[PDB]
Amino acid sequence: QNMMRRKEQEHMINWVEKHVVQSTIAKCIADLKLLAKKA
Amino acid sequence: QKLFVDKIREYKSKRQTSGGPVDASSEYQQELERELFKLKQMFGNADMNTFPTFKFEDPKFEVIEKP
Repeated sequence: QNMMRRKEQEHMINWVEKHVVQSTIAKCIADLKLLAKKA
Repeated sequence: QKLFVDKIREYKSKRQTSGGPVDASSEYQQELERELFKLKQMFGNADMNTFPTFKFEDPKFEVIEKP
């Protein structure tokens, strides 16, 4: 039971990461803002 | 914070698994079979989902008096 708890947890942890990769300039403007607050 | 929206959206997607008994793994069975097979065959070989049966042996003995 706990092994399945691991096997599905380890698979679900990679799927979600290989899933977001396909997912807007709002991030770049935020980086300059983050750089603006660099001081 | 694309990291945080990623985390929350993937959490909401994974918790969406009542429809997916494995949530679209689409693989890893070819290895899970062997893993669980080895786990079984090292734990035992009987039907480990049922209640165990028990045979009870008894010791040996001998003549004790003067022959």
